[PDB]
Amino acid sequence: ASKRALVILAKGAEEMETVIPVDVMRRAGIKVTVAGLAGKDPVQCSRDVVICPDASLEDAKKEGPYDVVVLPGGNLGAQNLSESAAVKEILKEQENRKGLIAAICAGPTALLAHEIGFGSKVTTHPLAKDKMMNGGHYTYSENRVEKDGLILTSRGPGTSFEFALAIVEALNGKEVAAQVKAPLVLK
Amino acid sequence: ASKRALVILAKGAEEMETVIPVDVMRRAGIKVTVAGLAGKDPVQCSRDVVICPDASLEDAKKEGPYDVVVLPGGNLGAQNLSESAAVKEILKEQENRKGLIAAICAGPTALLAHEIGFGSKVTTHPLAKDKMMNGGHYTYSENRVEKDGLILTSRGPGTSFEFALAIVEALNGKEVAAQVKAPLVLKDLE
Repeated sequence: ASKRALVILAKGAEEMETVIPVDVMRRAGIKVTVAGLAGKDPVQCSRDVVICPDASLEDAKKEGPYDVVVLPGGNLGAQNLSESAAVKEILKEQENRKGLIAAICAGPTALLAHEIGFGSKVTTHPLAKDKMMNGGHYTYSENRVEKDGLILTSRGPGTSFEFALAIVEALNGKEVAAQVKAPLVLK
Repeated sequence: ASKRALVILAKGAEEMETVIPVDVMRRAGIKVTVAGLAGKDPVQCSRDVVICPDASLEDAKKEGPYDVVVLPGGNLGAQNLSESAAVKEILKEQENRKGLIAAICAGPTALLAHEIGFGSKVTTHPLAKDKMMNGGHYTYSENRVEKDGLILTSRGPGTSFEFALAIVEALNGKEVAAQVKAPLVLKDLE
């Protein structure tokens, strides 16, 4: 069957960090569900792009399991993910069942907030490093994409293609990632 | 006063080629209007991301002028742009007032369709090259972003950041473009 991705879309999400992985994963044949943290209502992103989610998180939760749960960044987006009990429940479940969790830019700070993946090697945006490392619950990495077991992290809007392709590779293999990447006209 | 950008959003637009330039231009302090070709309703893009436009094109066309008009790609998106008389009028008026026109991926084939900027060095997505240069109305460039006068073109989702930063440099200067670039964590120069 198709692999499945859940992308949790909160108010203030960075729209490039949301759209690049959704689009790239769908190019790979992954069934992606863009789930509104606050319900099915359109979501205002960090630079005011308004994206209409496929479903509420509430509804998407009862439609899994997902091969990957993806947390976009955005200062406000990440704060909102970090404050949600529903997100906590979803990530705890994914981690417990040995499913992939992928977070980009400020997104990984929601992993910290929800006590997810402690002991893992992670990266973040350089501006998020200090918040992420508060408590020494992770080992920090400067890699543009970092994968430590089932915790996959990345640094910024400009690493979003790399992040998304790393997810495709994890789920579908190198050859699929290659087929997807070719037409993207990446450097 | 701030510069203004009109981004014309059609059903089937490539959502990365739409969102990257909107976001990057807004980072630069450009006032960007995402204008829906069909009206004010949300627009389904090529990989099913649904974007709510700020305004209809019919409306935004009345809030001119714009410092840049931006045509995203996407096969179906570019086809809808190519088939619109409203888009033709906008592009004709922009070229006539010596304003920038910026088109990415299959988006430049809309310039061909509307007879815009013939004689320009342009680039497109590799799979759009043949259609763009049928009739010999342009010179082709393999550069990831090309700028020939007021015709600025680029190749694909993977060149969207460079495309958007070129628009920023053309409108707001190299200093602002470098300011906007710094926090993106794009690749270094080496």
